[PDB]
Amino acid sequence: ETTALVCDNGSGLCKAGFAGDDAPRAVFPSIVGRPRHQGVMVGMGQKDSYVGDEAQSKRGILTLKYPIEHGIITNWDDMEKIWHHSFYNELRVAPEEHPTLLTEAPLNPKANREKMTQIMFETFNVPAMYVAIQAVLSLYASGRTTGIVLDSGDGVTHNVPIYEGYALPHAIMRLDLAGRDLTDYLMKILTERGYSFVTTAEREIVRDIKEKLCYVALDFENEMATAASSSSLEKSYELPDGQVITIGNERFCCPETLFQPSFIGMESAGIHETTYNSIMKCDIDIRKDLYANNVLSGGTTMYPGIADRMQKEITALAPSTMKIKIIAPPERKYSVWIGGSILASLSTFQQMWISKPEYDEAGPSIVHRKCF
Amino acid sequence: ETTALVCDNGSGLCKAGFAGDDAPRAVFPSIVGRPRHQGVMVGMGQKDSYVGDEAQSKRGILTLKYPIEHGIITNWDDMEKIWHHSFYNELRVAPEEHPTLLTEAPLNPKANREKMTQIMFETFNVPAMYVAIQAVLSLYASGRTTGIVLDSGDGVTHNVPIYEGYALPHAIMRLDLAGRDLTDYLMKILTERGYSFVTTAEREIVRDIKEKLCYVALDFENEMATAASSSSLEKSYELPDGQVITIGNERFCCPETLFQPSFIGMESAGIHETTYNSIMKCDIDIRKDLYANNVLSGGTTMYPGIADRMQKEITALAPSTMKIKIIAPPERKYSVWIGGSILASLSTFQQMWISKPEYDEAGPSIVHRKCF
Amino acid sequence: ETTALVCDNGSGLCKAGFAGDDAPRAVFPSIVGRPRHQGVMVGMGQKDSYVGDEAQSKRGILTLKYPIEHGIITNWDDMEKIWHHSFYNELRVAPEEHPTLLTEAPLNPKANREKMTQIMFETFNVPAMYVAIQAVLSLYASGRTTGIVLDSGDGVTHNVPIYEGYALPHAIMRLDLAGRDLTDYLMKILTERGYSFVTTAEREIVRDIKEKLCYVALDFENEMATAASSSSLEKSYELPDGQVITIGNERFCCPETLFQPSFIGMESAGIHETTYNSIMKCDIDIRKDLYANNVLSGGTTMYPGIADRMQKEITALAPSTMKIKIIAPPERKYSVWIGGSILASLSTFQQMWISKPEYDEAGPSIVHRKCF
Amino acid sequence: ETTALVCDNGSGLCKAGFAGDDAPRAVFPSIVGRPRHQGVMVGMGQKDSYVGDEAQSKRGILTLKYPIEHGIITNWDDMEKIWHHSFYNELRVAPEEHPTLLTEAPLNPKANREKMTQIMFETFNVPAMYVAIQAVLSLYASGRTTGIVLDSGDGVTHNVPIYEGYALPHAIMRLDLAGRDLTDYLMKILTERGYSFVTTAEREIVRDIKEKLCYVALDFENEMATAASSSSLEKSYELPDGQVITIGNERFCCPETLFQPSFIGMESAGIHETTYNSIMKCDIDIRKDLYANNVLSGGTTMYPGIADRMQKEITALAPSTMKIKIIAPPERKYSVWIGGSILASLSTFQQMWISKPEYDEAGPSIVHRKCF
Amino acid sequence: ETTALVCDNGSGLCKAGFAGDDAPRAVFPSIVGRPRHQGVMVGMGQKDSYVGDEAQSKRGILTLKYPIEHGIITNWDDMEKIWHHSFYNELRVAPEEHPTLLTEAPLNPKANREKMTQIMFETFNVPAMYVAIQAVLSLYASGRTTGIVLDSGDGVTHNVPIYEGYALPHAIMRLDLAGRDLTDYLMKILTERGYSFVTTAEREIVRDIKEKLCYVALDFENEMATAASSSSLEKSYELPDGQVITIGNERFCCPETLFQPSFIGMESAGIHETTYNSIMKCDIDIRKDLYANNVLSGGTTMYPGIADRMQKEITALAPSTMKIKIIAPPERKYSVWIGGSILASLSTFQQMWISKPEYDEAGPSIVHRKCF
Ligand SMILES: Nc1ncnc2c1ncn2[C@@H]1O[C@H](COP(=O)(O)OP(=O)(O)O)[C@@H](O)[C@H]1O
Ligand SMILES: Nc1ncnc2c1ncn2[C@@H]1O[C@H](COP(=O)(O)OP(=O)(O)O)[C@@H](O)[C@H]1O
Ligand SMILES: Nc1ncnc2c1ncn2[C@@H]1O[C@H](COP(=O)(O)OP(=O)(O)O)[C@@H](O)[C@H]1O
Ligand SMILES: Nc1ncnc2c1ncn2[C@@H]1O[C@H](COP(=O)(O)OP(=O)(O)O)[C@@H](O)[C@H]1O
Ligand SMILES: Nc1ncnc2c1ncn2[C@@H]1O[C@H](COP(=O)(O)OP(=O)(O)O)[C@@H](O)[C@H]1O
Ligand SMILES: [Mg+2]
Ligand SMILES: [Mg+2]
Ligand SMILES: [Mg+2]
Ligand SMILES: [Mg+2]
Ligand SMILES: [Mg+2]
Repeated sequence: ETTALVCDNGSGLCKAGFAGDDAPRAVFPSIVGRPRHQGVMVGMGQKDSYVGDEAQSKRGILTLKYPIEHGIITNWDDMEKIWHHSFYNELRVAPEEHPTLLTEAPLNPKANREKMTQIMFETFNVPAMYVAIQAVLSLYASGRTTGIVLDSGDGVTHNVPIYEGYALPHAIMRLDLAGRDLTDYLMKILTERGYSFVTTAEREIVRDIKEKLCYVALDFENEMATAASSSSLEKSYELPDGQVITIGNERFCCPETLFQPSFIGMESAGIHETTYNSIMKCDIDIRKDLYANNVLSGGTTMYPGIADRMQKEITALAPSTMKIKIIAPPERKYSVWIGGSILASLSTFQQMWISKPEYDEAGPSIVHRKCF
Repeated sequence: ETTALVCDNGSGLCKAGFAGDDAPRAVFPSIVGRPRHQGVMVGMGQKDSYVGDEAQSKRGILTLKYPIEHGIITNWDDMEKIWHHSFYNELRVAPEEHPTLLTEAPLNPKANREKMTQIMFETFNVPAMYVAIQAVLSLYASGRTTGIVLDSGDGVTHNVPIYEGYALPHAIMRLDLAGRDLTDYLMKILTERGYSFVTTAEREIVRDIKEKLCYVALDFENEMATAASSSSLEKSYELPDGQVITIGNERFCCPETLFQPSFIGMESAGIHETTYNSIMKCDIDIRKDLYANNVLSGGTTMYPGIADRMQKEITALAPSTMKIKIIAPPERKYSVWIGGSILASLSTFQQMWISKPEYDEAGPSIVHRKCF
Repeated sequence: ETTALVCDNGSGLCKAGFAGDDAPRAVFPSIVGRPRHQGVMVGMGQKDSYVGDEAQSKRGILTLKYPIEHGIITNWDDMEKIWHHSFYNELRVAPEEHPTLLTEAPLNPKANREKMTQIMFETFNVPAMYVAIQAVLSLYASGRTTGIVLDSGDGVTHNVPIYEGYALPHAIMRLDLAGRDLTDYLMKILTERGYSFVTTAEREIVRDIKEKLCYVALDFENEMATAASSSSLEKSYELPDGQVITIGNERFCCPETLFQPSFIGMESAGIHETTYNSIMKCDIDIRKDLYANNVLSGGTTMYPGIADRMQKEITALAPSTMKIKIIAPPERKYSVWIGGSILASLSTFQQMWISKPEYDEAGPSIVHRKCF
Repeated sequence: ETTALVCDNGSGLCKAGFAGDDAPRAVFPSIVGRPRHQGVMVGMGQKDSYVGDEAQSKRGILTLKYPIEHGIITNWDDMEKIWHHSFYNELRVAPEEHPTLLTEAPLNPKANREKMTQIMFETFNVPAMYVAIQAVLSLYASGRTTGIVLDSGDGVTHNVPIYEGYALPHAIMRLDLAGRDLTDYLMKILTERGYSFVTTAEREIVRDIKEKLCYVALDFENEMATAASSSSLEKSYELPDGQVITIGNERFCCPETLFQPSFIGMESAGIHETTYNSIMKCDIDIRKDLYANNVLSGGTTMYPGIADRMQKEITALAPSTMKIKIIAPPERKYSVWIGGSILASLSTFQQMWISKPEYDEAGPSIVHRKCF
Repeated sequence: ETTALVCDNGSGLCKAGFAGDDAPRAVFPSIVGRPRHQGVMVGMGQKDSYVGDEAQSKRGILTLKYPIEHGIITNWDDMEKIWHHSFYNELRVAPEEHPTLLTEAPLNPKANREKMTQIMFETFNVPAMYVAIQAVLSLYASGRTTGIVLDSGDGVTHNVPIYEGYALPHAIMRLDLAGRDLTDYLMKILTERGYSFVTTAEREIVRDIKEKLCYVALDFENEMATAASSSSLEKSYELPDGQVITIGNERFCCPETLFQPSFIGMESAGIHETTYNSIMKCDIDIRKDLYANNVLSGGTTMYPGIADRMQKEITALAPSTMKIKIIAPPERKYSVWIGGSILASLSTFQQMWISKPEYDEAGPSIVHRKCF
């Protein structure tokens, strides 16, 4: 009878809210900030740790740590702080009266999911819980039942093909290139113009620059020639202290790492080749149905040139008699949460919750037998 | 008073319909498909088994099984599924109000016919039923009363000679070489050009290739020399994913196994020698009447060179003073069903039905005393 | 008068040497490594491509490519580099004074053998050459004349039955599951414990882990229960940078894909069912003689549980009144080369060489008429 | 002075040996086996043709041909191979120092005997030779001088009456129904239980089944009722690959074709009616002497119910005042050879040999004037 | 034919000389001194700017400015003065007859290198010019071809890993903590004992104190407790005017900022953690070869405790099964110049010079395509 909770815990952003809603109620950056300097004023309240938007607002005197690195939770006390902020401070609910739906990247370690179940059942003891794959939730929110989902967030870029509600786990591809690596490459290539960003708050400044100014070029070499010829692609950004920086080719050399991973010294192929290799790893009779249903999800896929570029590259890779369609909804930054809210409100889902007596009987191993 | 049902249950295609019609109403492939992958999206309909055209439409995520192998039913639950799809889903009738005519290959095991009678009288309980030989039905649909019928389908190729309505059972020849063996041979010889087809859906793709592109050469050695000399016999086929394959001599090296079974390591003789041996096993005075009435039936005899080649080979085998005629009607793919509809509408056939009280009195053994 | 050369060119290892020897002189991995990073120091010799053990020794700065994939040569310049390293750098001989014996997998494309003939007669112009089937060479090295050979290497697992020196080509069954697929599956299941291997040098690291620590369980479910109960099956491996990884059930879940191909999403049956179906595809009177002479060959058949497991599975499949014997010699990793050395030293083989004038007269087609 | 040779050349077994012996030294099946598959292993001697027991031991890779079909030799090179195996390989003698006694069926073609004389005088040139009727040799081995011999072998069943050493050629009956037809009928009716035997080696397996398990029922309809009621007549046979088949009524349906030829679609009467018609075609005063001396010979008369059944059928046919006796010695499988050894050792037979000068003077026609 | 020039222009010292020499001919401080007071004595030679050792000798009446700050040139007229003093006053050569090799820190702005090329080709117009990375020159002077170079000078501390002459640019780390920051930290913490330094000449006095008296403690807490317990670590320095100062823990608290950057309010990690993170950012198989070849270079690495402390810290960070070696040659203060002299004297380097026609054709952008 009670309303479920959907808490998409990504590598860079936590999106929490209620099942059945259209948009997540709480979207906050998943950071924990701790003071690096010394406190000299007595009476003012300086907490030992700042979580979320409070860490971003006071980031000049804080060292910021991300508890999730490349989809895997590395700090567990910090993720306890993140979940405590998400439940009590933002959603303002008690977790013992609401089942909670959680998301997880494919090809993740089993200890991550087991400890997620253990913390969600013993610290904030929920009546029931479930772990879902983020790409299945993206396909749920897209409204279709077939397609290959390219989900690129802050730590993990993964391709999952699903045909008629059936997943093909041997064709699931995972690549550790996402928005944090693009941010770091922007820190590296911003020093070529003389702008130095070294601290963790400057990483957030560079991330804001990347979010507001970067774009994907349709042709990389023609854009390189155009940027070297004329200064028509240069844009100016105002720093928080007041300085104005100007960037030229770095607006499109930063997300080009998504298509040329060798820019950051990785042997892997681009996202278009990863998508094509995931399609040709499937059975032949479904491949056409995977060609016309390329679904984009995640915040890294929000550059304003990426759909046409992926369409052009996959059309160059696929045979010419096939129709290539890239499904890029405008709400695809939150599509994993929207699909989680769709799934948690279904009447056929209520018997697949992992309840507290099943966790008491089986221990933290029921999540490998009731979830994929 | 009620209309009878004719249900030709071949090894590869089930053709069902009403007595008195010209063409069968429901022609669907006799396969049962079961999901091999895992289902991850809930709410939409996932059945445990897909039967017929639905199994062909979703064959990329299914393992397809044929319930009938070489004319003998191996899976009986799958055969019940096939009959249930034929009666309720395709013909949309209740089997308890219609007598049913079924077909069977010659020299078949008795337990096959007994279990067919048992299921057709206890599961879909019909008022009456009958089992007929397919070659007699082919001769019924041809409009003649004498001739030798070469029926080649998906599992069984059989020659049956009938003179003036009198069958000669000692000259009936059965050879286990038909369209599935030709499909498997095409799958084997397609790997010489680098095309690999290993799954059960790829078997259906190769079967479509064989149906669309293969033909019987009039002279095998001259056609092999022509294919080795110039690329005028090469044809291109578009795969379901979009790739284009090209085949040369494999257009005629695949049905040549009908005339040279040693291509697939079989000691038996070709269909022309089987026909000649079945003719020469009969009485001498009828042999001339069997020479001018060679009736072709079944889907395997639909290659566009087989009548001239069969004519040439029998004319080489028979003495030169005899006229050799190959009767190849254009509707011979469905001629067994057409003859079943002709027989089931006859006024002299209505007293040869096996009724339900006779089955109750005699058990599943009346079919050996009322049917040939 | 001159000594012949035997060069087994498999998908993962090249084994070259002289005829009449007991062990191959040069066993090196068949890879070509090319530098991915940039060279900043001049003066030292930095070649454009590294072949063999030199590519393995410097693999941290190289992208490694296999020229042969699933028994089929895909890169021909790289294969020319492999053969040039085999002849001049390892064997240290001139190829124009020695005939060369080559091996090939069954059911291979004809263009592979034709281009092998063209390069072996026009680039390294040998006086004569021959292409042999690897399973025939394995039966030559076993010393027997009858038996079914399961040869599993790096790309191809094939069963070939030979009775009294007569092969049955219709019962030859080829399956594209071998040690590279097991290495990829070990990559996929090593991420469950948090170990990430993505690069091509990490493929060699995972392959060394598989070669050193994996084994075939006699009973998979009992070993699953034993590994889940106690940590007595866990083994530790030291990585090249000093980290120690620990693996438990992955020691026997990796070669279990040989018996359950559905672990990597393949519709095919296991190697035991492949062997049983190859035996039952033969004639009846030889089947008992194929039951007691199961010959194992190749490096993939070197797991220390595979003979007992294959014995148990085939004894479960075969009727109980036949004796099942699995012939697993300790030198079966090199048995194809040993059989090639036995064959090339035979006095009755010297008239079966494909000489250079026959190649000049017939062109790239004599290898289909003088070899099987 | 030299020892003569007796070589009974039946349609299914060649029995050769020396005159004056009690049992033939060499009994081997008269088949020629030729390899149907390809040879891949060079070094071992693979002969082009296998004759006799070597063809039976390696029959899984051979096509087997019988040189004699229905008493008449069709392949003469194969009979040269059979005689060369009989003289040099089995008897281990040279034919040029031994006269040879040969047997032939009654009512045979004259060119068969002429070519037998031509081959026995020009290829294996003997000092002398003779052709005798097999039934006269059976009467010689029985020790009597009067009686009617029913000789049924592998191709020909013939009744010959002889009274006081005087043959009656007008009452000699030849019927083309023997053990090969019974083997073919058993091969046909074994498919009713689902056992398929189509190759030539499977014909030998079915012949072994017929030899080991078949019997003649005293009453056919009572045995039908007994087999249909209870499974007390069912017997199990082990196939060479280990499968166990079970046969019921087919143990007595197969030799019932000897009494009801219409089971294989043949217009002729049974062996009992043939014997009665041969007796009634003779003079009346000898008929009683033919009633009490029915001599059985040949391997087809070795069923363990045939003497009582034949006695019952003739006693039903003959008048009740005549005594009916069926002489069935236990050595009647070899009785033709035993009678040939008795005849060739006689002192009064040495003047009836056809010598080489008589053959040179008269040409291939002396055998029609010196033999019956 | 003419001798090239090697001019290492560091942030605090300019080392110029000829190629092929073992030691640089001219080592002078890169400062420009301008008179802050007024001139009253006419006739005395008073220049407007003093460069090099003349600025150091008269620093009591001069304000000293460094043209290079943190590896980036800020004053270009002063840089021209430094180069003019380096060529005409110290080396006493004409730059138009000698090619010049220059050094630059990694991750530097492109405009710095472009203006370096422009001044090098238009003000002191050289026949040819090259710009090289200083860590590659340190590895050149070490005599090895693999290793990770930690170069710490006056403005920039950078780690560059090189394996077999191949650099890994994604693992190159740059940290803006060097000897000028340590001089400022000692300048700050010398006020705790009552010694006040505020001016630019007093900065040179503090730099001399740091060069002569500071050292790196192996254990910081134990040395702090030892200095607090007994005054055995105190040392006395004589000021230029005559006063004697005494320092205690400041001998090891000043270079401890190299290992604890938070002493100067910097969020970055120490040089040992920077070295470890640069090693683990490389590929796995080279990491061992980077562990045993830690090459120290630059004047900041000349403290007499830094090799053992770096060895201890990296051994604490690395896994315990590996050998850690710190290569600290005694000539590592000038190792960049020695490597530049080695590189410029190589015969394989003479085609990598950027000549004057290439600069005239391409403009000041050829230095990004011919240099790294
Ligand atoms: N407008 C934008 N353009 C490009 N990148 C964006 C934009 N908005 C967000 N991002 C990137 O998306 C990443 C997070 O996306 P999302 O998947 O929603 O969060 P998470 O990865 O934590 O689940 C951030 O690292 C950010 O850099
Ligand atoms: N046009 C065609 N050319 C060649 N083969 C065909 C053609 N149409 C059908 N076939 C073959 O006929 C086989 C089945 O024929 P049919 O006798 O109608 O069905 P069944 O054997 O099930 O009774 C199929 O295996 C198919 O490969
Ligand atoms: N001791 C071992 N245990 C298990 N697998 C092994 C072992 N040694 C080698 N292999 C596997 O054998 C494969 C190659 O074997 P082999 O057949 O000799 O080479 P190729 O396939 O090139 O002919 C490699 O992929 C390797 O993974
Ligand atoms: N014990 C037996 N029971 C039934 N049939 C037998 C038996 N022994 C031999 N036969 C049959 O007798 C036939 C040959 O008998 P025989 O006359 O000895 O040889 P041939 O006809 O060649 O002279 C064979 O086909 C065999 O099937
Ligand atoms: N013996 C020493 N002990 C400590 N620091 C030193 C020593 N010698 C030189 N330094 C420091 O090294 C810095 C410059 O070193 P170097 O790298 O040779 O010059 P640059 O940085 O200009 O290339 C100076 O700031 C100086 O303080
Ligand atoms: Mg996400
Ligand atoms: Mg049919
Ligand atoms: Mg191999
Ligand atoms: Mg006989
Ligand atoms: Mg320096």
